Amino acid sequence: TDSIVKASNWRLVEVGRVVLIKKGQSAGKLAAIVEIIDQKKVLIDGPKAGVPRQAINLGQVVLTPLTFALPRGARTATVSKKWAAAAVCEKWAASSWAKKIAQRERRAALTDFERFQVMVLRKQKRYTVKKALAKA
Amino acid sequence: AESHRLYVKGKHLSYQRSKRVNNPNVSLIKIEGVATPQDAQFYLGKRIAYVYRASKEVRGSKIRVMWGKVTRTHGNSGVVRATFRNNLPAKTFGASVRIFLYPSNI
Amino acid sequence: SHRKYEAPRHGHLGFLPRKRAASIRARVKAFPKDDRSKPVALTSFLGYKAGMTTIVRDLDRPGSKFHKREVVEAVTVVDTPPVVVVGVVGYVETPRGLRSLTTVWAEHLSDEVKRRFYKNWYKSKKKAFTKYSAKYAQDGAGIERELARIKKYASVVRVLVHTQIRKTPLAQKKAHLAEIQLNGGSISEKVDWAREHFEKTVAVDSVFEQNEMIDAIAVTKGHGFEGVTHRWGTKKLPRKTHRGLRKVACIGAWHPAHVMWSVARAGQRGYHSRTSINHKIYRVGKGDDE
Amino acid sequence: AHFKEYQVIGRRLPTESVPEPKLFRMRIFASNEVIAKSRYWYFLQKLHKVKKASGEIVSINQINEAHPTKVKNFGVWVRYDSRSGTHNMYKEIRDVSRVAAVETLYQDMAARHRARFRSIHILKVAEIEKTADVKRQYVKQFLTKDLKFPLPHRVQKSTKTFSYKRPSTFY
Amino acid sequence: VEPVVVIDGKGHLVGRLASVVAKQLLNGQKIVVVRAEELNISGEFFRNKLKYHDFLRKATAFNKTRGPFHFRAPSRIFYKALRGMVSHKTARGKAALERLKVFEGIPPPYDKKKRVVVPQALRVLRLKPGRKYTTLGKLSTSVGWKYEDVVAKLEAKRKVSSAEYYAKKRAFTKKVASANATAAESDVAKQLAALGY
Amino acid sequence: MKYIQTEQQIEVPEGVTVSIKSRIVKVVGPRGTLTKNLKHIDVTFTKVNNQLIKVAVHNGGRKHVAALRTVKSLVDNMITGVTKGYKYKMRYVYAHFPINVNIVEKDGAKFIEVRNFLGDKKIRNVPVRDGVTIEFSTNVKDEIVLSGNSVEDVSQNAADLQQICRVRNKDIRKFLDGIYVSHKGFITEDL
RNA sequence: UUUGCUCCACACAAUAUAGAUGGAUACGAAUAAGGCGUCCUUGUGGCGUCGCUGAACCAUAGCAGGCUAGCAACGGUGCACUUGGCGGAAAGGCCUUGGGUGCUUGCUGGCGAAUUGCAAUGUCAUUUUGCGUGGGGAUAAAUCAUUUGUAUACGACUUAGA
RNA sequence: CAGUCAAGCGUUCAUAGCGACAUUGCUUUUUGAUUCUUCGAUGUCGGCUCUUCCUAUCAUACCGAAGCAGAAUUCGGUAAG
RNA sequence: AACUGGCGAUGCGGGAUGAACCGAACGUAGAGUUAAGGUGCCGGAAUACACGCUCAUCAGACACCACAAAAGGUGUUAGUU
Repeated sequence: TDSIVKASNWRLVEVGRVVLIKKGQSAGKLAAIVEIIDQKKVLIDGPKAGVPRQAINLGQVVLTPLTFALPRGARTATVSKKWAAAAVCEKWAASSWAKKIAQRERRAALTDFERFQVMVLRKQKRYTVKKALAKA
Repeated sequence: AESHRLYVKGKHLSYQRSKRVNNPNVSLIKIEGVATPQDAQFYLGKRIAYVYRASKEVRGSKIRVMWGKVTRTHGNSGVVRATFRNNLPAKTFGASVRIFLYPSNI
Repeated sequence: SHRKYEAPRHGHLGFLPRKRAASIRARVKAFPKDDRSKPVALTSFLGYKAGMTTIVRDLDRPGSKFHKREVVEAVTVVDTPPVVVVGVVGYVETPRGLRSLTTVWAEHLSDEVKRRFYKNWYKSKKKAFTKYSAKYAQDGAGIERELARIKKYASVVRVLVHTQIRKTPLAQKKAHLAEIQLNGGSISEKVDWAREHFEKTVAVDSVFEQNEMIDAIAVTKGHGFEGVTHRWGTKKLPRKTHRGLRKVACIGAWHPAHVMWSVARAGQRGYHSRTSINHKIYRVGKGDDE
Repeated sequence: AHFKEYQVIGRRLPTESVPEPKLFRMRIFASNEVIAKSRYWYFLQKLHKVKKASGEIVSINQINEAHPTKVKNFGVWVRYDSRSGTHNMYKEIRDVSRVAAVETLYQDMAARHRARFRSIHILKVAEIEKTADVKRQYVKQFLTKDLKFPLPHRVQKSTKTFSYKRPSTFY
Repeated sequence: VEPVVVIDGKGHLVGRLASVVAKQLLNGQKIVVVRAEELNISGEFFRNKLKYHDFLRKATAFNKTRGPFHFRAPSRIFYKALRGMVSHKTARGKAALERLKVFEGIPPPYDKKKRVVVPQALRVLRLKPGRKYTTLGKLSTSVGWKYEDVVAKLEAKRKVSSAEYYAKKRAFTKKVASANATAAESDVAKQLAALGY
Repeated sequence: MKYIQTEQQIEVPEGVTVSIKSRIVKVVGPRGTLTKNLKHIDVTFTKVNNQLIKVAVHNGGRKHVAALRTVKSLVDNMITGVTKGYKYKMRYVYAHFPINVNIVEKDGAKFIEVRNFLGDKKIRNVPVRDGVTIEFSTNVKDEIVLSGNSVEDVSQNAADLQQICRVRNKDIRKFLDGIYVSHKGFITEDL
């Protein structure tokens, strides 16, 4: 019998780990971790996404599930080449995490008219779905 | 439908004060949903009304009002400074206030 | 400065205040711990202190100088006619203690127990439990509901009993009503036993037996306002003391600038609730015999 | 403020017998130019018979980090005054700039030895990017090939006083 | 700003929670706090036990019935923590304290209602991992609280009744998901997706 | 210092299988089961090759890394427990009064009873643990054996035999009487 | 002891709201871990997927929400009722099977609103009272004084007394 | 009233117990020093009586040490119940 | 005793509290900035940001100021040879 151990593998910070900048000038952009500086700071770059290469605390970004093969210490030019070929920008967009951010922003931009359009559509959808439960 | 609010929910927190001296002529007001000074700038200059009831009907109403305005922000946490036509009684610390959407800019 | 010579304090600081007890009947503050293994039984009983006498018995103490020798002992004779089980009380355990959920009473209550519900019994209409007793006398209309409310709740059950004061020579003629906790069996049997024994008397020979250490809860003999000399046992001041010698000389230092709670003061003596422990049942005697 | 690396070139005042004095230069980390020129006279008063009144500052310039986005190993040699005496230490720290390592250095010196800026002299800030020149194990551990670690027990900041579900510290 | 905010004290630090609640009560927010026994204090049990023994020492010397009243229940210890953060001797302070209720476990009016947490006061967010901490129930028992065992049985009861409701809740919600799956591919749902929903 | 990573490797024998939920380890072998609640160190467990388990501490201080080795060491003891068991043998040392040790079963609780320790009338009772078995070996007198899966219980029992037999009010350099553990080995070492 | 008292429902009510203005919207445990879905070993596993805040979710249109009229629906919601239960920690509230009764903005119409004059909270949710209204409901005690001595300075207490 | 150092004592061993030459303190249960308060007055010595507090523990609980082989001591710890 | 600044003769903000300390000296009001001091709650103001260090079975927590020392501790951290 195999020595069962709960796998418990989770989001290690490493060169090439893509992160989301949650506070600052970027505030919601992607940037690959370029080179580890310390336990709590690291060099990051977001050239395709739009983040300048900089030192930053790990508490100023949130790590993401995704990463790609990026050699340590690569400048903005090599990072953008590996970022494009990996489609890490696209994979982030297709992820559920980004869809909630996009849904959040799209809902916030809704005008008063568009909010009223939501209200009618939500009543319509509720009518059919509530009917659907009742029959089965 | 059942909701008919056009104002914002607000709390009368206290007079402007130091540790031991207070200035009743200025009231500190919390705005619901405002936690930063930047969001409080939207409400600057907006009319405020403390609405209260009295047992004696005065001019066809048992509801009396004191009016005021949001003059500036206070602190780092979205509280604002407010002055009223008559200063608030100070038994209304923690009481509810209504911040209206006028005078409007949007 | 320190007292010149040490001495123990006069009196017990755990029997405070020395005040009149709230009632003449001393209640059981703590009933025995419940054992679910043992059968249902009463844990207390009510009787009346009649007086004292003297007895002779042979001492059995293998190692004493009076071993197998006769001794004379002072004894207390407690007049104990049987108690009438009338009513039960259920107690659900809460994070605020035991709370009485309900009290279920018996079909019929005698004049003695109903006298406890009046201060002027003679000029009254004797309207006590009359409309309550209309709830009885059916199969389960309202009878069993209270019982089952106690069964599914009420982790502690205590029967209500009263003394047959009319059987004693006292002129009181008004019964003493008190709770007695059942501490045997399960909860249901406690409610069942209470139900079966409702309105019928419980004899002392079914609760306490010979050679058994029991406790007695009573209110001590009252003595009124007492000076410190006999209330607390303090030393009498010398004969030549100006303006009184049955006193405490110094009732406190300059500081704290107050009289302390611990200093002996004149006050009420006697008439206190007391729970004395470890009294041996030398004899349980019947009244229907010479 | 943010430490800036200043170059300060000064000299003793030119007299008649000695025109063109010897033009000493220092690299001193300071908040601003006023503190830069002040720190210059403090040290130049320590190494030469000259004070501010008897000399002049001929050039004050900012030195920028050559590449502010490459992380390097900085060898820092420092002397400082504790309550009892004076001690020279060699510390070292990762950074991307000379200045932010010096900002780091003053933070560490304050934290570990209670040394205020008044008490610290920065003897020499040296950069090395070649390993085996790195002596401190608290820096060597970030140089292992293929470094990767988690950030366990992630505590997420809350904007509102109340939340409606127990937090998760997963990452 | 809710009419009443009900917080469960489980896994919360007594001081920080008392600070947050006291500010809310002063600003006019009625608050009730439940699970007072599962509240936390930083420091080992011996530390916080000694501190309450130090508090127990203090009593009026000439009459102990007027001195500090050392309440042993975990709810009253939190209440003491909060009352120290309120100007309780003024009329405004009495009003703020009235707006607060503290309980051990969850009494009936609140185990059907929502419970929130205060991330500022949560132990798993505040204390550095590995740091010893004290649970309020154990501390209160040690200094003379009598109802830890009673609450545990009544909390076990409430939880097991609360487990059935959630399994019922999961039963009711899955019928929506599978019925909505058949009422899916609707133009209304597509239109809402384009409009942020 | 806050070392970024430290690891220790456990090596499980071919017949033992370790189960590790959140911080509960369940070592099962021929001699049965052994469990441990270990929720007070904040460690991690990793499976490698069905014969290797790696226990790691991330960003640990000095005290944290020290507790990592203990957690490793405890798990060998359970692995050693089911594979071999832990056997402790004591010896009753006495100058004048023989020490009378037997095993009593009151309500089937299996107490250790010691009589006549320095001729005193006080009778020492030591409850045994569940998972340790009392044995009185022949081929050598004045010796008590007890084997068990958990080293913790067998050694705590053994200490409890020592504890009740401390000599009071006397120079204990001279009055050496007692029951001292002499062997701490395995039941089936190299067998 | 000149119609007293109780429950409930209405036409009118007070020292007033420590402060309404859509909704306090229920797992538990862990946090060096969990939630949900699914598969399978007469059982504490495998495979998916979510989190990274409630910026959510319900409820949300109509004279503060009117008068009405139709449709491819057999739903949803309020109310006077009804049948079964559940809930004692402070339960005093939760689920209910049946009928009636409205509404329904799920979709489509007709009519109304205006002058509160360019804002004025522009007034929409109870405690208690009357020789109040009317549908019910079972018609007591304490205290003084007298008395007692298990009590007692006086009060207080323990008793008795048609 | 405690501590640090340890030359020495302790039979051939500093430290079981002590401990010089030095030196660091603590306390306000001594007495000085001072004159702040009180001279339109705070009743002063001692004893008696009575309560509480402190611990720098004489006794009683448990224990560590010894120049503790038993008895008796001595040193120390938690401890003012 | 010296020089100066103060209190006496002086409120006000701060040091909880206080003649003298810090800030600032005062007609009656209004608005805006500040000083010293602060910003978890009492209490106005960041449960802010950043790096470390510390776990105390008497932690520490802000000048005057309401005290602590010598001597020690593979407790922990950094540094020197």
